[PDB]
Amino acid sequence: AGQEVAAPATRIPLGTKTLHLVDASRQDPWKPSAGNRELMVTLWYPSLPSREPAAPYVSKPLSRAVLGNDVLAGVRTHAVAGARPAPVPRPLVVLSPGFGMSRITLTALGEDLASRGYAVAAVDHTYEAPVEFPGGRIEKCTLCDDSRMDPGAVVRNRAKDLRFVLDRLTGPGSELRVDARRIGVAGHSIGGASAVEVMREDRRVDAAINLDGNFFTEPPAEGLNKPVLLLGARRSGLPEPQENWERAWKQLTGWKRWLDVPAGGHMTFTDVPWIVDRFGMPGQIPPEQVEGQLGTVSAARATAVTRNYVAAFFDRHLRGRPSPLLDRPSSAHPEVTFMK
Repeated sequence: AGQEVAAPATRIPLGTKTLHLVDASRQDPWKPSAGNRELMVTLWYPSLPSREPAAPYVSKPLSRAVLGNDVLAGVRTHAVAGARPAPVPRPLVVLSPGFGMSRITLTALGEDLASRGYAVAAVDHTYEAPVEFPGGRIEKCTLCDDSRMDPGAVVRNRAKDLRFVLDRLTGPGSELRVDARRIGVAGHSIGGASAVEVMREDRRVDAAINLDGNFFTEPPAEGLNKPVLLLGARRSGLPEPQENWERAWKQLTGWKRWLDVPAGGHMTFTDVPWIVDRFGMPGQIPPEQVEGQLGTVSAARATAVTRNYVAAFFDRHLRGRPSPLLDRPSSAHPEVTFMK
């Protein structure tokens, strides 16, 4: 193949580690018979140079579980497994995927943020996606098959997942030393609502991005005065999602922006456009769903818009860097509109 994830913003060397974390303070909320809440996490970070080849996107078994076949195992990333971290502890961005979707689907965003100088942690929430644990154990999205799934509950328990990841990563003998003074959280769809929710619950979190997830939990009565970017797809012409973000907008009382990608899809903010366009089986997404999930924004543009607007948000709030992308239309990104 020689096929790779989209080229990251810079050429600094990147490392990656995968962590199996077990939160022994909580029983698993969805499958308590399995015992404690465990999480798989992927780290991406500025590293020292390595001559080792870069890690694969995914194993053969997890590619089968995610896509239906092993093709994505042939795709390489740009981060070297186990590389020694660069010297200065870096600001942390924690990432959470869409419901039913693997954390690997935020690899292009994660690597790009790492190449811009962030420590990045993408988090899988067990039984809410296919997830690979040590010893080849693959757990399935068992909640995907349940009409009794409450999305508010998912958000509340994901808030607890992410607070625990912060405890591990900011704590003594963290596997990666990070600058705990500067913490951002972003997520896709329900992970995006979860990103805002954990910021609401956790003082350590400084700024949050919701990439196109409806809110499912009731707001705080006084409001949330920390920085939030709402970045959606097709909400200019979807009444119920727009209304949902209209309700959320009035209870955001600090720095805030609401951006839309009218011709994009729900999956524009992930690796899925690139996965489907380059490696999709015929009908990978049913013909009728393509408008809603991908729209017309190409894999390249989906990846670049997401990276550039996510980085601009975190650079603004964590690294003291301005960006005109956050304040007015960009002729380099005609796909992006301002809703407020």
